[PDB]
Amino acid sequence: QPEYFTKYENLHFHRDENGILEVRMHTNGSSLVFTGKTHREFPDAFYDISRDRDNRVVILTGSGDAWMAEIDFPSLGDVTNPREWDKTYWEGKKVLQNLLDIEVPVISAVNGAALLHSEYILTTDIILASENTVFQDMPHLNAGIVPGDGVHILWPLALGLYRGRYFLFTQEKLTAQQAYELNVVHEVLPQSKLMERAWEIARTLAKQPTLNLRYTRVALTQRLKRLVNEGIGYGLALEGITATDLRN
Amino acid sequence: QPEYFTKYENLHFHRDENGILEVRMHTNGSSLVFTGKTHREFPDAFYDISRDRDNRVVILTGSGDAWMAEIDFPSLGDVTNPREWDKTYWEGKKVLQNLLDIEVPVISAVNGAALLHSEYILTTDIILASENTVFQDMPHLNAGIVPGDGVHILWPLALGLYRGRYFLFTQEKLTAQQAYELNVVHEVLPQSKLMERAWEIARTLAKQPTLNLRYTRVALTQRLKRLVNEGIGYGLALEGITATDLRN
Amino acid sequence: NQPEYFTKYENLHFHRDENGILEVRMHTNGSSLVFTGKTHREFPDAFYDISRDRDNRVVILTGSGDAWMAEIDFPSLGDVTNPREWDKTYWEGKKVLQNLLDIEVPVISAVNGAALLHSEYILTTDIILASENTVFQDMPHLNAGIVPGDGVHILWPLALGLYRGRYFLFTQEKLTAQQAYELNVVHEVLPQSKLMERAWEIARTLAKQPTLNLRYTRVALTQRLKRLVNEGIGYGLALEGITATDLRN
Amino acid sequence: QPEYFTKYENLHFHRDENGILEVRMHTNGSSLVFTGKTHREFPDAFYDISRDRDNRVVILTGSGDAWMAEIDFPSLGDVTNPREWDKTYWEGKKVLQNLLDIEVPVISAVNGAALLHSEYILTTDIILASENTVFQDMPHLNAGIVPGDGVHILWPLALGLYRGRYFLFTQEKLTAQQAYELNVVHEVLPQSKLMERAWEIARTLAKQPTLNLRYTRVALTQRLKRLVNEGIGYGLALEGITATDLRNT
Amino acid sequence: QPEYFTKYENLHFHRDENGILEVRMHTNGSSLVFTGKTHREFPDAFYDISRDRDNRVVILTGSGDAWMAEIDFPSLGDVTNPREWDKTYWEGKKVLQNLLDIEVPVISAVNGAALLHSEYILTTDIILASENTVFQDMPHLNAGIVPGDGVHILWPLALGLYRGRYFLFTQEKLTAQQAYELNVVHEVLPQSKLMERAWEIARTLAKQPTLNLRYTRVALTQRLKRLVNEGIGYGLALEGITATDLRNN
Amino acid sequence: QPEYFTKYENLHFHRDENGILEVRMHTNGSSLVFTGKTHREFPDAFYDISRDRDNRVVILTGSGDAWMAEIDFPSLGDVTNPREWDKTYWEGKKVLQNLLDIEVPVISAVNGAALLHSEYILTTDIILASENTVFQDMPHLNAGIVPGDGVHILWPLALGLYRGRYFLFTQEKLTAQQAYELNVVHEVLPQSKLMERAWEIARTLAKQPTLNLRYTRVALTQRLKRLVNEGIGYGLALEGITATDLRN
Repeated sequence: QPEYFTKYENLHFHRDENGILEVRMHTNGSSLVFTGKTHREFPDAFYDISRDRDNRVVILTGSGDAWMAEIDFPSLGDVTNPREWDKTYWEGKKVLQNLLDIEVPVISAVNGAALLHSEYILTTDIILASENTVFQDMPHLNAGIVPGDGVHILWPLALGLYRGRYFLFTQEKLTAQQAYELNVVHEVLPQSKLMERAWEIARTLAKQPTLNLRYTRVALTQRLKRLVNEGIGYGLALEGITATDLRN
Repeated sequence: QPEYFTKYENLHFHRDENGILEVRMHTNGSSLVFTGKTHREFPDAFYDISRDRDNRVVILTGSGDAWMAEIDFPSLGDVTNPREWDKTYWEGKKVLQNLLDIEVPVISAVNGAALLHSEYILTTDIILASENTVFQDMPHLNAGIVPGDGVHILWPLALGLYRGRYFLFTQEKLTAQQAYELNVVHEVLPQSKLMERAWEIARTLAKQPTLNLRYTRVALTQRLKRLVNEGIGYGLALEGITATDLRN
Repeated sequence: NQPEYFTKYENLHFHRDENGILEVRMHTNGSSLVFTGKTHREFPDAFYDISRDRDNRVVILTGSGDAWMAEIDFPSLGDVTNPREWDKTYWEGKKVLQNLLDIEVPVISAVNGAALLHSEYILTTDIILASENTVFQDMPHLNAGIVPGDGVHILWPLALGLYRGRYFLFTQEKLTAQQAYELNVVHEVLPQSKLMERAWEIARTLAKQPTLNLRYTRVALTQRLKRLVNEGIGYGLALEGITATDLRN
Repeated sequence: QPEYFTKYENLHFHRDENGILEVRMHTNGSSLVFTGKTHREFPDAFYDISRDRDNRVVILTGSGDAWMAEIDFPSLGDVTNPREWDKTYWEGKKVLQNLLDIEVPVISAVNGAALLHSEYILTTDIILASENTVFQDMPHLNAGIVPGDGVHILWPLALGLYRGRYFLFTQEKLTAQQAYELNVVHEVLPQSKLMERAWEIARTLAKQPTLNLRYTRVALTQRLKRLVNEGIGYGLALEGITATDLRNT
Repeated sequence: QPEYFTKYENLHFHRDENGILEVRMHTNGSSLVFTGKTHREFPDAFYDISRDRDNRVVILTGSGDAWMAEIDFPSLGDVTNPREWDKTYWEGKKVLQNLLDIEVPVISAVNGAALLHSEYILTTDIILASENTVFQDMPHLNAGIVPGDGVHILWPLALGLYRGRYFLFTQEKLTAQQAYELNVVHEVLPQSKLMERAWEIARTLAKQPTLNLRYTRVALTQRLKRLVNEGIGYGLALEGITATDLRNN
Repeated sequence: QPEYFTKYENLHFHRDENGILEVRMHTNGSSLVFTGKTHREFPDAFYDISRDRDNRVVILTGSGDAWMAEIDFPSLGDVTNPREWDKTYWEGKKVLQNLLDIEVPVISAVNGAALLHSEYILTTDIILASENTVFQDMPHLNAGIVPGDGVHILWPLALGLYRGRYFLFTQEKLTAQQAYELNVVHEVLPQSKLMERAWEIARTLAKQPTLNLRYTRVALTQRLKRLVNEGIGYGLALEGITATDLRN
């Protein structure tokens, strides 16, 4: 297996003979605790995934009963210092750019609560969720800083520019069933069946010729990439200013 | 209180100690009758609201049991003369530019029928409607002129580019419940409870730091502003030509 | 008393009333359309001809029999694996959507049954009515192993959003008429026997508008749509062409 | 030879064995007098050129000592009537769309004064001008109507958004030499040598593979097409309102 | 005289019977010293100009021997506090939006050094400069903050995306003659002849019908407005972060 | 020094105490011969430069008397096979994205002929050229494939959409003085003075605060990045089809 499969302490990699790669986020085998380390390393991981032509379909998932519900806030660095925030800003632009530049279909298997960094899910092509899943933008309006890391672009795409703004301004929580009705989640599965269904869909896709998988992903992500590129830097800059203001 | 609070005969202003500003449209205390005067003055009122940093959350509403269901068509001026339409054209560009440029969250409390100028509602972040509310683009195809004052952009944004065109071309009426299922309306309230709920949401928002309220509004309106800019002048110029054509 | 182009296209029947309402019906020898290289080449010219004729005041686009478009003659498209032949399909694929969008009056789709290919045509139109037997799918691309790059890649994610739209295309999902109605793609669901009369009823109400209002309302309501199609159509069809070449491998 | 070679009373066509097509605008073999007829027909001619895959390089030129310096104003129809202007508007959008959608390199051989419709030249890839050539947007501000037919987009694209606005607002005239210094004209030739040089450049281009000629044209016009599409309708609608306003005062 | 003509202590207004309005920036009769006050008031002045339909052509100029060469930096407020910078940010978006939304042709008469806020000039249609004029983006790299107030968009639009970046990054100074060769300045005049020439060009323009003046300005600013919209907020936010960072220099 | 300084056999790196990084392209110490290897590795090198916050100003240059005048065309692989061209396509997208995402000012010191890959230069902020320099798009029309690797966007951006198309379609050569008059080259220097002047400009820049350097680069590249994104993939796909056609 490629060297990058063991380069990331918070990502487990497993790939089959069909080139189906499962990337699973974890903290010591448990549900991911998001950290400054993952904020820095995940952009490199997604770049590494995107470079490797042997990846023909990607499944992105978490561990345990949450997709991402925990954060080690201090580990992010002093966000109120613009010279530190700049690292977050640069990494925040790269993570979405590098995710979107994965050049094959990407299946999200959302294995439970997704209360931060749900923008990752909203780069993917097929979204499956376990019945216990809840979606929220929790951290931004908790901290008093702009939801400017891509949720501001992708949630109003997903829900429209009316419900999307309501969702973000009120920190609305959506159940898996609500997100399914809203066309964000495409299938709701029992916890015990989610991963098998992800792999089933992946095996069906993997029967396609490789260039077809790659160029269908390209065709279907052009508009998405343009919309992310329009707003991501500005959102993260605004967010930085609001983080600085926490010292006032 | 600022001078502009008493500058507009068709707008009542009330602001609390948290910077929550309720702007209520009225004609001598009744539901608004839209006029050439409001078409001319509203862009200035929205500019004034946007300039005043003491406004931290804005609630925009009407009076009585309709949000806007009446128009004084002669008071608009001779729309069939391009020299008079040009006033309407310039003001139609400015009203939406200035309304979008309010730099804090805007809550619509839609207190009944919104049969004209519903595009104002479609600039706002949180949309609440009383159970008696109905939405329609009434006047344009009644008059034989283009629905080109922003409804052509914002209704297809709200409903998508399929149902939105059907809605405009057939002058479809949507109930509050239909609009809620279409994600345009976020909460449906009894008439007697609507304003209380608007203020409840506003007070929660107002606990955010001021720069976060402002910059979250900025981040969440970038794409919306671009889309309105793209089409508003062209729509109003085409509408003017069809107004001239009423002479033929 | 009728334009020459009304009888120029062996796969399109034309009928226009005194109000300028033109019904354009796709067919193969009076049956449901079998899409061919011929229709791929000719339909862009037909749509241009429709758009040029100012006597068209509202257009109804429909199929024949119990399917809107559910059949294709693959060989008749030409040797798609040769880029010199695909380039014909490419140029015609750009023109067909540009020309269809540039029809300058409201267009009503009366979807009279299965739409399993070329549903992007429907997704240029303003009012979408479907008979209750209608199903929507992007059938042929992932069956052949080539990119869904002829406009479905732009318009289905526009219609369903960029999440369900991608699921729909990558899994070749089938949507029923009720599903599409709940998804805001179909605006009315009708029994088969009532579909065309409803299309004509809506058209007659529209045709009471002044002519410039019909034209300029269509223009105002299609600006953003035209920009979105122009952004992605050539790129999708070029990528599709490369996957067609790759079929030789 | 294709039928369309003899379809246009104001365009002479000839094509060599290399697929190099020269399209020459004329009025009875003399310099073109622009008319309502050319405004209506030129969009169809440019479409016809673009459809024909045997065209591998195009040279667009005029006749005699002017590229286009005359117009028959009455023949344009009653521009002050929005129902008549709408024809000009629709044709004004189509002519640039269809000209840009010629899918091979286009060489302008500007054979003298270009005082109206110079936007056609600003769709082309290689611009050659005779020493006698002058460029101007003459007619719009002489008539009191908006320069909204594409010159408002393409002249500021050619001269930048500063000199381009100065040029339009003041009806500036540029000699061939000035236009060369401004990078609009690429070579200035003696009158008697212009056409030979156009053909020389065309023959060098024609040695390229056909798909390379077509796809290089596509790659090099994507941005240009987006910019034209952004402003052409709006410009023409504003121009129409100013034409209506000529009935006022 | 409208009330707004005497509302702004740093702008003198004079309008003739043809609706030609000259707006002259000054500080108590001398060349303008830019302040927090002008930063806050100028967006309202430009809005007021744009609202008043009696303005048919506008001439924007400075006083004395400089267009704008001085700034009272302390009067800008504590730029290092994001709560204070936010006023500058909001006003910095409004000033260019409101200036571009003047709906008639705008002539710049650049009467000498333009070392700050030259982006105002780069919204205008016709740029005239006295022989003594120099252009520079002086203050941003002298302070150590981003040139994010519109110069980052408009200088690369004027000079192109290569020379425009060199000009900003190296704080290049351009003479009037250099700017003329670069197509930014359209006419270079002796100091004593500058204003007469601005008025001559304005009187010629004022002979046009009013709607033509307005809609030609609209047609010629659509792309310009989109480009400024794209980048102005982001530039000013970035500039704000670097202003906060001045505490750490 | 960072590990990446010695990771690229065709790039020499030197960085001073002010964070001025000189990146010099070479083949065994001589002028660069462009290869499939550099096509693959340069995107990673430019990513590595962009990630390293100790880089405060970058100077990009070549070796010897040419910036890039030679290409090992066969080392690019079988460009006529779409499965091999896809590597070139993916890498062609990444190299410009990654070069543009260098987040500090980039000075080109063009040390001679730039007959291929001159689009790299057209991402940079300050362009200095030795007097022997000539610019041309040599390889595309020599091979009969589309100039679709970014030159199709950036040369018309530099020279305008008229001269730019002339330049590409006729394989025009521009000398350093011609490029200077066309505003592409900003200073023309004798060969022996070129690098000293690059470093002089760099040292003046490096006195700025770091965030100002970074965010001035960001502000000045937003439009440029959007224009590259618009057309880079389409150009490389069209180029690929023309490469396949070389078999016909």
